[PDB]
Amino acid sequence: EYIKLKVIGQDSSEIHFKVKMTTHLKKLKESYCQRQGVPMNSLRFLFEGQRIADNHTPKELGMEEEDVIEVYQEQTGG
Amino acid sequence: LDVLIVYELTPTVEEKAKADTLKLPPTFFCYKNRPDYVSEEEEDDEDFETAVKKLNGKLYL
Amino acid sequence: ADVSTFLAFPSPEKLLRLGPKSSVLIAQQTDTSDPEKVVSAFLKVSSVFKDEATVRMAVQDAVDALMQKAFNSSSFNSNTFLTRLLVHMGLLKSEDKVKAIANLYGPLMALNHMVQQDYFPKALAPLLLAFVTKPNSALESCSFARHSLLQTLYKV
Amino acid sequence: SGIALSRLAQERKAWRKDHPFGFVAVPTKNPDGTMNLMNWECAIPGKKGTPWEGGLFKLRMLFKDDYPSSPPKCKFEPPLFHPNVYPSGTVCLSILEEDKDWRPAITIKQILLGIQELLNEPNIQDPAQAEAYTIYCQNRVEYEKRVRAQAKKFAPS
Repeated sequence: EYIKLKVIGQDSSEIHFKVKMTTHLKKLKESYCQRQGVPMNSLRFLFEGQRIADNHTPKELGMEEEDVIEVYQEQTGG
Repeated sequence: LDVLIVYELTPTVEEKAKADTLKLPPTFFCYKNRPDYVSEEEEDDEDFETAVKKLNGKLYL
Repeated sequence: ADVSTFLAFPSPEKLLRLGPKSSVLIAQQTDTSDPEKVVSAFLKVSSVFKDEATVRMAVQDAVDALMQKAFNSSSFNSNTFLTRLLVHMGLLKSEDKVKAIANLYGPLMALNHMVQQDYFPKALAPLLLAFVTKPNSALESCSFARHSLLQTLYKV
Repeated sequence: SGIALSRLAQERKAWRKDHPFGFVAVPTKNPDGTMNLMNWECAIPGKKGTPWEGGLFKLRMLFKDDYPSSPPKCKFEPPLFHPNVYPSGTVCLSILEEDKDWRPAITIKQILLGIQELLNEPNIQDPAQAEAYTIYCQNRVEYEKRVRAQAKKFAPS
């Protein structure tokens, strides 16, 4: 029903979350962006290499306990 | 509650001062505090050529 | 001397007044081993383009003499020419910082002609096609010339 | 002068302890054999599961004296086929531009992971080279073929 996730930045920042196994993962992203004080669209969140959809759920991604989410600065080539 | 923050990695006063001086992320030196850390590892002579060599052609976990 | 004056301050009148030797003179004056310099000359010449038959021919003949000399050189890298041309037309970004020219009508009509000539290396056509198709505001101000060039390029 | 050398020395110390697997970042040597912290040689693996997979792409990272205020200049050596890399090899990425998303808190590690991410996620609206743009847009299958050939060419010995 409930797991702990570690959200790790490439800047070495780390926040852990208690998250409901059935929840929409955008809530995690909102909370994280809320805490860091940056817009939601400025960050990208990955799990096992893949982007996390706002409607994705820890269940649907097969997230186990103490699994890691990696977060990256949004960027574009030029 | 659906999601709850239970932890935030925060640097010590010393680590934060060191990072701030270099304009580094405030948690940059936190790798130094954890069970895994041995220590310096004082002498760095390695070059690019040998570092690539030490890969042994293995790019992925 | 007047040829030098033409290149510094291009007008269709000065181009014409150089006479029937204008084409050869402009080509000779230009260092056709240097893609940047060739682009510069190509843009100066095509900047005076008009639909009027006499100016149209003078511009096309000068482009031909210039580009035939450039493309037939061993030391001329035609890919670098295309890149720098697209850069100077504001169609492609550059590490160095350049002034895109404001009006592309002349360059586009000259390209229309250049691209049909036997001297024109055909492997460049896809690149030109890609960048003339790509949305650009300056190209939109020249939509008729742009359209003509695209049609021509599709047949190359 | 400036914090550049102090910081670069710290980033190097940290890199040796903690760095992403399969990546290389090392300061170059001056001719006399001493370490040059202002110029690093790096290598970026292509992402597993992409046409870039298996390639190890060498990159030069050039720091000015005002680093971290200014980003390093990053250049693939040799130049790579990719829409956002200049013919010179210079990489264009928003987080590498001072007028853009560069911030002093961005580190070498973060830069390398960013460039890795860029490999398979080009911005085709704003290409740095005509060649890779044209092939990408005209023939995507040919584009992926060129990428795979290039990854093979740079596969580590």
